[PDB]
Amino acid sequence: QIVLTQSPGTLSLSPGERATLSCRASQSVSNSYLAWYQQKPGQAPRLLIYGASSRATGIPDRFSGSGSGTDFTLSISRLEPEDFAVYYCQQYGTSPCTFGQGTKLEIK
Amino acid sequence: QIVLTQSPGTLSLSPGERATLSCRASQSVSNSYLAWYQQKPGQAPRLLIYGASSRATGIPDRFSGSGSGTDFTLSISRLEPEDFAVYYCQQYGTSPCTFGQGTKLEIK
Amino acid sequence: QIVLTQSPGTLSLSPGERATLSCRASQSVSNSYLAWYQQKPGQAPRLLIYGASSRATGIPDRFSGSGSGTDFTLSISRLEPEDFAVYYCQQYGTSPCTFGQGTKLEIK
Amino acid sequence: SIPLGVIHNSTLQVSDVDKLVCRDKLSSTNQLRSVGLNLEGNGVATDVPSVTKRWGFRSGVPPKVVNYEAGEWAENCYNLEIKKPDGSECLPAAPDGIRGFPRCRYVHKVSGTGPCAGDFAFHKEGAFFLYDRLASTVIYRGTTFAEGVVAFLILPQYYSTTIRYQATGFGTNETEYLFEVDNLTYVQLESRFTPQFLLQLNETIYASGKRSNTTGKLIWKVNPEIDTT
Amino acid sequence: SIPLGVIHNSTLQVSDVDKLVCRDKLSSTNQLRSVGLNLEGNGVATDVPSVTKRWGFRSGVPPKVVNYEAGEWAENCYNLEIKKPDGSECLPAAPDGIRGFPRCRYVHKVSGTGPCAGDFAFHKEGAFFLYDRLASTVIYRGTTFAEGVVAFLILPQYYSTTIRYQATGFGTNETEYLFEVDNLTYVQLESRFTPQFLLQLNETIYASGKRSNTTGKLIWKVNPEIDTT
Amino acid sequence: SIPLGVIHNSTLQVSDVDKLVCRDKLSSTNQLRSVGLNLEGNGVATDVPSVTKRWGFRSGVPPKVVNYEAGEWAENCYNLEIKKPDGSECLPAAPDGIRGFPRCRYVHKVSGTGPCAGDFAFHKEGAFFLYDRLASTVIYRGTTFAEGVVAFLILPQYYSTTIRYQATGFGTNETEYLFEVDNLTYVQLESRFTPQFLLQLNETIYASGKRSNTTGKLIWKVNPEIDTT
Amino acid sequence: QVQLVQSGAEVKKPGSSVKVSCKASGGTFSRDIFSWVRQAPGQGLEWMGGIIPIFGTANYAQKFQGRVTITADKSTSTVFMELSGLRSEDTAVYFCARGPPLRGERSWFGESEKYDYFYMDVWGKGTTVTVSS
Amino acid sequence: QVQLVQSGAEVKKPGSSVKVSCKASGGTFSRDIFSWVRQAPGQGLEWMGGIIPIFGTANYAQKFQGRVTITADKSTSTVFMELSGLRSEDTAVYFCARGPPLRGERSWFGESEKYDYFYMDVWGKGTTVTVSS
Amino acid sequence: QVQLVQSGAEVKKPGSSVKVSCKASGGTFSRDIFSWVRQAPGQGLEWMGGIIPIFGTANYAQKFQGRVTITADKSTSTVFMELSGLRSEDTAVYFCARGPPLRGERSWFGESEKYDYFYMDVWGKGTTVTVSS
Amino acid sequence: VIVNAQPKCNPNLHYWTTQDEGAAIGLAWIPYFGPAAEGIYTEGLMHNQDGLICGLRQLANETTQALQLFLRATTELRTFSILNRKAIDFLLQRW
Amino acid sequence: VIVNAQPKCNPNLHYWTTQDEGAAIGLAWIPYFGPAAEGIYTEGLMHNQDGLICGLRQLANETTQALQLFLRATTELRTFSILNRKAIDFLLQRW
Amino acid sequence: VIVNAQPKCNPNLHYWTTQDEGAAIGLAWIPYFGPAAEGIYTEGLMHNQDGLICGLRQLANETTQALQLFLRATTELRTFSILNRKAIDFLLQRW
Ligand SMILES: *[C@@H]1O[C@H](CO)[C@@H](O[C@@H]2O[C@H](CO)[C@@H](O[C@@H]3O[C@H](CO[C@H]4O[C@H](CO)[C@@H](O)[C@H](O)[C@@H]4O)[C@@H](O)[C@H](O[C@H]4O[C@H](CO)[C@@H](O)[C@H](O)[C@@H]4O)[C@@H]3O)[C@H](O)[C@H]2NC(C)=O)[C@H](O)[C@H]1NC(C)=O
Ligand SMILES: *[C@@H]1O[C@H](CO)[C@@H](O[C@@H]2O[C@H](CO)[C@@H](O[C@@H]3O[C@H](CO[C@H]4O[C@H](CO)[C@@H](O)[C@H](O)[C@@H]4O)[C@@H](O)[C@H](O[C@H]4O[C@H](CO)[C@@H](O)[C@H](O)[C@@H]4O)[C@@H]3O)[C@H](O)[C@H]2NC(C)=O)[C@H](O)[C@H]1NC(C)=O
Ligand SMILES: *[C@@H]1O[C@H](CO)[C@@H](O[C@@H]2O[C@H](CO)[C@@H](O[C@@H]3O[C@H](CO[C@H]4O[C@H](CO)[C@@H](O)[C@H](O)[C@@H]4O)[C@@H](O)[C@H](O[C@H]4O[C@H](CO)[C@@H](O)[C@H](O)[C@@H]4O)[C@@H]3O)[C@H](O)[C@H]2NC(C)=O)[C@H](O)[C@H]1NC(C)=O
Ligand SMILES: *[C@@H]1O[C@H](CO)[C@@H](O[C@@H]2O[C@H](CO)[C@@H](O)[C@H](O)[C@H]2NC(C)=O)[C@H](O)[C@H]1NC(C)=O
Ligand SMILES: *[C@@H]1O[C@H](CO)[C@@H](O[C@@H]2O[C@H](CO)[C@@H](O)[C@H](O)[C@H]2NC(C)=O)[C@H](O)[C@H]1NC(C)=O
Ligand SMILES: *[C@@H]1O[C@H](CO)[C@@H](O[C@@H]2O[C@H](CO)[C@@H](O)[C@H](O)[C@H]2NC(C)=O)[C@H](O)[C@H]1NC(C)=O
Ligand SMILES: *[C@@H]1O[C@H](CO)[C@@H](O)[C@H](O)[C@H]1NC(C)=O
Ligand SMILES: *[C@@H]1O[C@H](CO)[C@@H](O)[C@H](O)[C@H]1NC(C)=O
Ligand SMILES: *[C@@H]1O[C@H](CO)[C@@H](O)[C@H](O)[C@H]1NC(C)=O
Ligand SMILES: *[C@@H]1O[C@H](CO)[C@@H](O)[C@H](O)[C@H]1NC(C)=O
Ligand SMILES: *[C@@H]1O[C@H](CO)[C@@H](O)[C@H](O)[C@H]1NC(C)=O
Ligand SMILES: *[C@@H]1O[C@H](CO)[C@@H](O)[C@H](O)[C@H]1NC(C)=O
Repeated sequence: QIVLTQSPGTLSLSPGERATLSCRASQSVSNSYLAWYQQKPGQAPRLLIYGASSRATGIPDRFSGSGSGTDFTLSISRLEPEDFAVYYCQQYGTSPCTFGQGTKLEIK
Repeated sequence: QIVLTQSPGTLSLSPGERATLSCRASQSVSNSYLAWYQQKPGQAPRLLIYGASSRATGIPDRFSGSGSGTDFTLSISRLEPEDFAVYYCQQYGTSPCTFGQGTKLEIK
Repeated sequence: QIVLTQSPGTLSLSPGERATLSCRASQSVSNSYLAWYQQKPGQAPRLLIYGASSRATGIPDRFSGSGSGTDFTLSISRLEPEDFAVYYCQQYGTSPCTFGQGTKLEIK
Repeated sequence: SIPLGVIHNSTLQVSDVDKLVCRDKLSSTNQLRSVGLNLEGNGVATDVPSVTKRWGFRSGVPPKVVNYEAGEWAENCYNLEIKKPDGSECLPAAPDGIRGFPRCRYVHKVSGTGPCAGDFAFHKEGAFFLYDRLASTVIYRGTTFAEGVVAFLILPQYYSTTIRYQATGFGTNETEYLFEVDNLTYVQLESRFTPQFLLQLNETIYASGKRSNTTGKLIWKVNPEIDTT
Repeated sequence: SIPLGVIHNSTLQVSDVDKLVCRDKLSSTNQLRSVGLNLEGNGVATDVPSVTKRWGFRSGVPPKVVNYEAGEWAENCYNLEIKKPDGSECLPAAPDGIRGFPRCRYVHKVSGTGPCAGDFAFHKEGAFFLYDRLASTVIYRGTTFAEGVVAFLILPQYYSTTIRYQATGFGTNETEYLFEVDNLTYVQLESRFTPQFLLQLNETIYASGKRSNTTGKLIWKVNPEIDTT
Repeated sequence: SIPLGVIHNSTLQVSDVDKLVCRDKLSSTNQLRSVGLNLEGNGVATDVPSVTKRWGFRSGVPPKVVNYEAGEWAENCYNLEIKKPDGSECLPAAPDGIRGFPRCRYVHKVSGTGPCAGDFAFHKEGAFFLYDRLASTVIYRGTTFAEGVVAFLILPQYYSTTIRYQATGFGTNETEYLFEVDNLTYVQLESRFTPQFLLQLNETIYASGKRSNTTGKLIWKVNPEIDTT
Repeated sequence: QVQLVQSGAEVKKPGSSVKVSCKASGGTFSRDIFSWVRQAPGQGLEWMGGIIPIFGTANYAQKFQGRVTITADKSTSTVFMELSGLRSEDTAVYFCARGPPLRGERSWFGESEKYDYFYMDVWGKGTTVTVSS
Repeated sequence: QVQLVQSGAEVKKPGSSVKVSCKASGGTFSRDIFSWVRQAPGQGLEWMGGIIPIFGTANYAQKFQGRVTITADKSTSTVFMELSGLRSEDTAVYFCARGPPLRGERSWFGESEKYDYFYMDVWGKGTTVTVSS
Repeated sequence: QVQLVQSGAEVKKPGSSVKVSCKASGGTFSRDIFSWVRQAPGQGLEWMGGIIPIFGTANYAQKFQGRVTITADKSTSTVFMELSGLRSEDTAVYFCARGPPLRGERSWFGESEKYDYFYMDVWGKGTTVTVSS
Repeated sequence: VIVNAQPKCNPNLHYWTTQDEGAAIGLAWIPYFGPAAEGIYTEGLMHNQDGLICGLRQLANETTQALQLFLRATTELRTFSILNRKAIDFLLQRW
Repeated sequence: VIVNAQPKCNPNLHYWTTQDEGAAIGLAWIPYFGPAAEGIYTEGLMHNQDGLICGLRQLANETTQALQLFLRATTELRTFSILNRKAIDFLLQRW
Repeated sequence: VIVNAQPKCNPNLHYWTTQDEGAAIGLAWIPYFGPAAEGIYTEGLMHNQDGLICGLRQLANETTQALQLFLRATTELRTFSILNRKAIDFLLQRW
């Protein structure tokens, strides 16, 4: 079992400020098969990134990220008001799919 | 559900004194289909009156009663020592058959 | 049910001293069908005597006993270090087979 | 010992078993037929209160079945579902291969309870119960049948309705039957009633609306003076 | 390939299959009969310890059945109820239509356990087990049968008792049998015993009262010097 | 109405039913044989994606069975285990007496699910499903069969393998099939594949080791340009 | 005059069921309506359920649905009740009772009679049932 | 663009089971991989189990083995999930989701495609299920 | 000299059952009487039940009726016992034992031998069974 | 020959059978496309020409006794052999 | 013709059959009033007239091999057809 | 007589049957010692001598329609009677 932990619990940043989101695994994720999702209250999470670095369909270029091994990062170059969501990391490199607790971006 | 309530809890009267027994329904009893029974300790209740006013078979003329709607009364013109029983009202006008808690006639 | 009680709880005797073991029944044992067994820690009890007085196969002549009715006794003429075991009486004269709580011989 | 009929033309004779009769001809087995006939064609009473008096239960005798290739249409067919007072079934489930009689004007379906002393219900006059293409010595549960006989002859060179009944004491002499109009509505069944009469009563009752429209049941009794059909 | 016997009168010959034999007559099918005979009529030993050595289990071979119309009376019939050590049944339930052999002087009912390697028990000499009017290649559970053969011939122009046994090792060569007198009372079964002997012992034991009258069981062994019957 | 073939020698004619034909001879019933033939002998396509298009479901029609004494060897036999989406069985268990067809070079075993509207699966061209010595109008669950016909003629005076498939949409027109190599390893099944091709692919995959060695499943798709056999 | 005869007192263990019989005598089943009631000491008398043998059907008070079964057998003139899920709270005198159908509507066909559980004219003596261990 | 359509909110009593449907539309079942997840308020989103309709098989997270059944029927383009042993702790929004197979190894035969539960591109709206009495 | 050989130690979870085998060797089943006993640490040795293979029947001490099953199979010379409803209170050393029939009455027919559970001459080594989770 | 002594006789025989032509369409005979079992019967009426129907009813009435004893004496649950046995006795008596 | 070589032969044939008259009462043939199955058998003794019984036992002993192979080769669970097949071969050989 | 109009015909008949000799050993015929059912078949090849096999395939193809209607019209679940019925019609037409 690969256990994922995300940080910071909440990132307090002004709108327009860069967001950096960390996910760290207890074990390496095979093939760097980690995905990130954006969740709003009342909605299913939307896939943003998969395979550590592949941007998901319909996702704006302001969204990026990379990683390998146990260390994965998601970033937003400018966080728009619309992007102050709860973000989750998930790994699918090793069965079962496992996931982090999620972190929040909040307005400063 | 037609709920029947009887009163007084106990009527304290001398032998030979008239007994008046009340039964009041929460809802009207269709066709005035209410019956009264006389119960002794150790015995099944005996039907005295049915259909509000019809005297049951083998019942002495000292037993009477009447009623309609929600208001029914049983009476005994002279209560004999043999009649100091627990009396119950039952309604059968609307299914299920329902019944009162019963009242007692006691010797004064 | 024939209930057997043995005594003393523990017999404290020096090696080489005679051992006397009592078993008393609440009810007579048919045909004097009572048996005695010698048990060591970690081992199944070995039959010593059956039928009150019949010595079991391979048992040394230092072992004896007798009885009838409700009163049965086992004895060892000289108790060797090897014989400081827990002894039990069992009755088979009346079904179910029943047994005593057992007694211990200990070194003084 | 089974006789055969021989049809010369319109003329029918019972075959003489011992005589050679060079006159008789058989060209193929397609001229040999098993035909089932109903007992109603001999005028036997068919109302429910009378038909059940011809049936009864016996133990220790196994069932037997024969086939037939053709048969007639029945005006009156029966279908039974009888239970013991404790809920046990009285009649055995039909084995596969048994299907109900194919053409009935009316089916008298009788459900109910009664004593059932035997293993199987048998016909008392020795008639057979007719199922799809099979004649049986016993009644099978839930399957429509007609009462009848089988002939064995050598040849010359659909809309239907259901009338339901409910009964008690099915297997005895003193029994009672009710005609079912609705789940809560019944009519006392008399021996003088015909299928047509009961159907007219069913139309009368639904049309007038005089049905049970409460929690209890109503039983209508017929006025003895009104005739039937 | 099945031969037929022909009875001319009292004289019986095996029919010559290839020859025309205009001499032979058949007037109806009522002259053709299937008759079952028992193996006891050929002097085969019938005591329980010997009869079971002719039976055994095989897997991968289905059962077959033929009918017969007549047969003889058996002095010795058998009825088996054998279980595997874990309680599984060894023998299949008989299908409907199978009933026990109709006439037996004695029935040797053997209950017990043993290894049962196959699917069915088959006769080792190729004999058939005879049931009511059916000869079967296999033994069915709980149903009385006789051992025998079927002849196929062209014709010329009840009180019984039960002897119970209990056994272990039913399906093997080294087995043991006890004769049951009462629920707690048994007699060692010897191969020299006849049905008559065992019945005399059953009368002797109840009459003398030497039965188990406790919670355990008693087994009597026969004194080898007392003969049988 | 069933025609018979007559073999005079090597010459075969359909018998004239109405003519006497004193020429024809029958000496015993051993000259009358029921022989089953496979449809593959007439060149009908046999691959799984095509064979199932000839089968379908119907309700309200009972099954029928006839026997045959001899038949040919099949190159391609089928064995079905089809369930409804909720786990209910689509096909009935075979009754006793039914055994699979005795000689098949390959058995195409197809398990899976699909809509099953009827009571039984029937052949759409009216062919029979051939079981051990029985031709049936319906398919029985889990039992190997061949498709075919029965002739009825008058006579003149093993190692096999299994190819498994898994499918969805079994009873409809738009269906999908996979060839099973291992529990987690599949190959898309094409209509152009022969049994020989699939077996060569099974050897290729185990030999190269390109199998699923994880928790998920792999499906190989064939390159359209590589031919078959 | 019709009478109802009940079985004598019984004692059951918690978790079991009690079967109480009531024989119809002094008359026959006819078309009469039968019912069962329960009276725990200090309590009034409650309807448990009932049966109408001519239809061969029965029903129950909601509190006893799933616990009470009522059957009858014409050949012995007897009505039976079984109460399952017994607990000490069930100790009571159980009674069988019988009453008439009521007259209903009339038409040209003939007259109607209504069957449901109404008033009871005939009572049994009562069967005392105790549940304990 | 493929979409998943789920049934509306439901309320169940403790001890019962809830069946939630998810219709595949805007595409067909094809060879896609379907799964179900659960998110109780305040919790992250967990995988419950899933199904791959082309094999007609399904599996479950260990905590739901014996409680969750997942089935599908091609003819109605619908995936169903049933969760048994319901308790108030189960109140959550349940979601269906869909994702692609991944490309695998290549050989001379042809190409391989891998089927397991990976990332989800298409999400349903979610079905709220409450367990109470 | 006859000996009894038992299986080794086992650990079971509460609610399950333990099967303990005992092989008869150094002799055959013959007509001997077999039994099982139990001794929890600090306790005396109690009879649980037993079997007499020649009749193929067995019985049990009342406290184990419904919990203990004893069977035997002649072809492997083995007696088996199964104890169900296991709880930690059941931890004990279980033993198999064997003893002779007793001589009974004599008549002109021949001699009687009596079969019941009497004294045990041959003992196995004992199987330790622990129940825990 | 036939006593014809029943209390009543229905002279009209309204009958059904499965002995139809069957073939017509080319698909008619295929179970998959053919009719449900309740629909495979053909029918018609026969009149009591020269007493044929009443004679027929009496024949079946006399036949019943022989048939029941026949069945009692066998073990087959379903006997489909009676007509073939009759064909065999017919030819044996003649040859 | 018949070797008659068994170690022993029981010359007395005590037999049973169902081929009785049946009819007697008028109710005798009705299953409802008739006897239970154990009672529908009739019996008698036959003596070994001119060797008939011992010849018969040997016939059945030789018949067994052909019969078992016959059954092995078929699919019917219960074969009631052997006697009718024999009637057919009898006439075919003669005609 | 036979149109022989199928699109294709396999001229080689590879066949199996149960009609073997059976006997050989003396135990061969006893079910207890004999072969398992998959082993009771005998086989061989037949060539299309003078068109016999292709004529045979066409016969079976024409036979199917009559056979399906025959079965539709009966109640027997398993019909083993067709060959015996044919033997009976053969002799009746001739006698
Ligand atoms: C072939 O055709 C013959 C033609 O007769 C039928 O055989 C007889 O048919 C007559 C009717 O025509 C039957 O006669 C009746 O017998 C009854 C005998 O009672 C039985 O049942 C009671 C129980 O209810 C038993 O206790 C008793 O022992 C008997 O078993 C009488 O009770 C009947 O009387 C009633 O009807 C007659 C008119 O028919 C009235 O005059 C009377 O007042 C009364 O209302 C009646 O007499 C006769 O029993 C039949 N014979 C046999 C042997 O059963 C065949 O049945 C028919 N074959 C087939 C298959 O249908
Ligand atoms: C029709 O009539 C014939 C007449 O002979 C019967 O056929 C034979 O009958 C004889 C008996 O008369 C059988 O002979 C016996 O064969 C045994 C062979 O052993 C089998 O079983 C063991 C397992 O126990 C296997 O290992 C072995 O391979 C065999 O399968 C012998 O053991 C017997 O010996 C004993 O009896 C003889 C006397 O009969 C004594 O002299 C011996 O000392 C010993 O006590 C015996 O020799 C013979 O086997 C039968 N033939 C066949 C093929 O089985 C037919 O059976 C009968 N038909 C019917 C249906 O009953
Ligand atoms: C005895 O021998 C005869 C010899 O002809 C066989 O009878 C016919 O055989 C031909 C094939 O040679 C069958 O022809 C085919 O009919 C199909 C009709 O469609 C059915 O199924 C669809 C559903 O899929 C239904 O909607 C429709 O209503 C029908 O029920 C056609 O679709 C087929 O076309 C395909 O093949 C032909 C070549 O054969 C190509 O040219 C086409 O382009 C296409 O790919 C085809 O025409 C014919 O149906 C058979 N007759 C009957 C009555 O079924 C007998 O079957 C054979 N007997 C046995 C027992 O096998
Ligand atoms: C008694 O009358 C009712 C009323 O017409 C019949 O019930 C109708 O049956 C038809 C055919 O099945 C249905 O289409 C109608 O909807 C039914 N009507 C009602 C109100 O249920 C009933 O079948 C008749 N009973 C008998 C024995 O003839
Ligand atoms: C052994 O003897 C007993 C004693 O006579 C037989 O049992 C009797 O059987 C008859 C008939 O069934 C009963 O009426 C008696 O009541 C039985 N007596 C007793 C004491 O139970 C027993 O059947 C005989 N056993 C054998 C095999 O013959
Ligand atoms: C596919 O290839 C495998 C590998 O040889 C086959 O499996 C073998 O089957 C034989 C016979 O049953 C066994 O003895 C071997 O042990 C099996 N090998 C393995 C690795 O399991 C398999 O049968 C082939 N499949 C097909 C359809 O031909
Ligand atoms: C039913 O039979 C009994 C005799 O068992 C008799 O007393 C009673 O009167 C009969 N009843 C009817 C309605 O025939
Ligand atoms: C009768 O039963 C049917 C169900 O079979 C039900 O729908 C209908 O409401 C019932 N009618 C009455 C009067 O109870
Ligand atoms: C039983 O067969 C075995 C061989 O499998 C043999 O060793 C043993 O001695 C035989 N026992 C008897 C009683 O024949
Ligand atoms: C034998 O079993 C019967 C029950 O079938 C029982 O009544 C009888 O008391 C038992 N006898 C002994 C000695 O156990
Ligand atoms: C299947 O049949 C339907 C009509 O019911 C049709 O619309 C569809 O295109 C067909 N599919 C295939 C693959 O033939
Ligand atoms: C396939 O199933 C068998 C059991 O039938 C099992 O032993 C084997 O390990 C399984 N293989 C895979 C890849 O799951």
